[PDB]
Amino acid sequence: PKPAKGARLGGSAAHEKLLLANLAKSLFEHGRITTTEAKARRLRPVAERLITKAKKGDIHNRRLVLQTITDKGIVHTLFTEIAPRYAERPGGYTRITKIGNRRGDNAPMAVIELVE
Amino acid sequence: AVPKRKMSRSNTRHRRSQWKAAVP
Amino acid sequence: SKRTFQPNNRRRAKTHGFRLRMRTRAGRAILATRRSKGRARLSA
Amino acid sequence: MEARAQARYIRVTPMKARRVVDLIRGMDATEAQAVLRFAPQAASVPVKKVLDSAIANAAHNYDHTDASSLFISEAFVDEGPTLKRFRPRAQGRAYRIRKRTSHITVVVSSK
RNA sequence: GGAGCGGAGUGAAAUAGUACCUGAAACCGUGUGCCUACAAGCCGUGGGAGCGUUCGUGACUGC
RNA sequence: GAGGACCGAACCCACCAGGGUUGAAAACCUGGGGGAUGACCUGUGGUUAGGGGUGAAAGGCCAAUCAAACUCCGUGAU
RNA sequence: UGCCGGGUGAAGCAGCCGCGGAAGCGAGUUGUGGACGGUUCACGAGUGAGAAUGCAGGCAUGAGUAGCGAUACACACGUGAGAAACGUGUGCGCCGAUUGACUAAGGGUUCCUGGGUCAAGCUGAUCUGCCCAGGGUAAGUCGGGACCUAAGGCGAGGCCGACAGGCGUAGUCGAUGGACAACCGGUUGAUAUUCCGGUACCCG
RNA sequence: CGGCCCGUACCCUAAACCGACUCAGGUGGUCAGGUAGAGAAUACCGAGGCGUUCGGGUGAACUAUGGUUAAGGAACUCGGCA
RNA sequence: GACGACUGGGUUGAUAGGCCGGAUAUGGAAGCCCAGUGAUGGGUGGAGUUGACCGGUACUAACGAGGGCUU
Repeated sequence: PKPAKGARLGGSAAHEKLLLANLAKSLFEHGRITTTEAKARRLRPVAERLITKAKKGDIHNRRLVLQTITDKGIVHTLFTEIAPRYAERPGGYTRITKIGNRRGDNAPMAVIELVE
Repeated sequence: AVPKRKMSRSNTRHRRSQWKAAVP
Repeated sequence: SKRTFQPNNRRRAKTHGFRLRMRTRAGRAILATRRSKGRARLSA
Repeated sequence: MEARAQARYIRVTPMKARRVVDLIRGMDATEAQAVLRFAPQAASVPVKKVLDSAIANAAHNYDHTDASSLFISEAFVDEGPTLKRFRPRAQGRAYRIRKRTSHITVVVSSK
């Protein structure tokens, strides 16, 4: 996916990669997460690309997904539970919903979930 | 720098009017 | 850096202690003029 | 049908409290709750807690149960007893810090 | 949630509520009468139309 | 296998630069830098007191203060 | 000192209406206030402030501005009136001649349990090194004293010195040194070479 | 059979000590693992600990700490300061 | 484009993301087979990965008038 203009999430380019990789881990683990609006927007294209690779299903792509999600159990569910679900749907695998601002820092939050 | 004079009441209030919240 | 007060109870009782104040008559005046002024802690 | 409540010694600076109370002057009582509900400012919490006492007093004390013919007649924030504490800063000096408080009053009347 | 407050009660008196007799000024607000977005202002003073809950304000003009 | 020997961490120091300059700090931070078995660094306990101490000597240091410390008194000095 | 006022509302404060040539006045009036004042003739003075880079208290302007004190946290669930910060789990990153484990000096109850969120925390808080109550530190062998002395201190008599006082003998203190007998394992929320188990050691 | 008195909690390269502060400073001594390396340097890790003590975004100028620069190579400058 | 602001789109929709393709960039993926004692090399194959540039594709998200008077 296209890189971000301006400051990277989490204060560094290195933190950003691992931040977005682990958020994708959680999104595939639970199917829906609540997080900051900016983080949700960054995470959508990353997660959608990973689903695209899981659709293909071959061993090569399984390496490629493993470069981002180091967890073999999550990747198993991705290739064997999620990718079959989206076999027919051409893209737009994720849904982003805005919710109210967070208390404490007034950060705009949002829910990102896998489209059923 | 330092404020040269105590700001007159008119000038102070002209500005603080601009520090208002917006109706949601 | 290193400030000008390194506490040490031993060395603060051998310098400003009550025993030291009673040794020199010039020091017993200090003790007496603190008793008359009413201080609580009469010597360090 | 003037009924009112007020919270005294509410720990929020008067200007920060006025920022929110200046939104809720002269609107329907319920419509004002629906504005303080979705308001980013952190002062909107004590203010809405006082706006609910005013309506509760109107319903109970004066028997005006119907809380839909009410509008905010008066609402103002008064200064309160300031607390004073210090802050160590560069080169051994100290600058004062004032923790200001405020007295929030709200008045609901029948239309 | 509490704090606090609105009724109620005691009190002669509760803007005498243990932050408490009287409660000034600086300072901060709400409402209200007048003026104010072509104007150069030691912020007043003389002349002066207008508006208004003698009084309040003061378009314009001289110093 | 000697050395007031060589290179170099700890430790002691403060030559250069940038930052800081109502500082994170009433003297520090970052990167370089000097000594680093000796006239070295350091802990604990002693000791030298004001026209006096101490000083590989800058009028330096003597409790953030030194061409004569600080406190009280003469004192409401002039 | 003589004459007067006051719960029928004094002082003080805030206005209104009048008065004087000025400093000012009103035994006019209204509100607040709730117990002390007016006035003649004299008498006394801590008797009048706008300035001393004056002193003390309160409050403004700068301004909702600068700062919030050095590298990374994310997600799920839970408690909860309220959760970015509190607990649990997973992941990721950082220190690791130390961001680990001890000790002396110093601090003096900050340690553990329970309760709290008014004051403090440069935000927040249900959490705290904060507040309240209760509890917690076990030695014949560890460190020190009852053993020794160094630098040095005090010092019977004593010498010297107008007084104050200075020095010092015998002695007596003074560890940072010398002499001297215990190790392993377990346990509590908080203690362990101290309690418990096993096996030892020293003095009388 | 006896073997006395004091300390024994807790912090200790620090949020509990000295710096007025939960301060980028100072604080004597002991313990000291793996791989590479001569090493107690240095890189990543172990025993173990920390991520709490204001946050969320946003490609402005500008400042600071880092990084790379074609051709030339001190022509900069008081001086090759950096 | 500091924030306001300006410009386009908002299901009657290609505005952005995703998905298909291209162009670009690197430069010959993973698995398997062959050769070699081994480091390695050859084939499958201009392969695999791939952002901003380009074409398609709805899969995801799209308060404000009633005209004063005089000549």
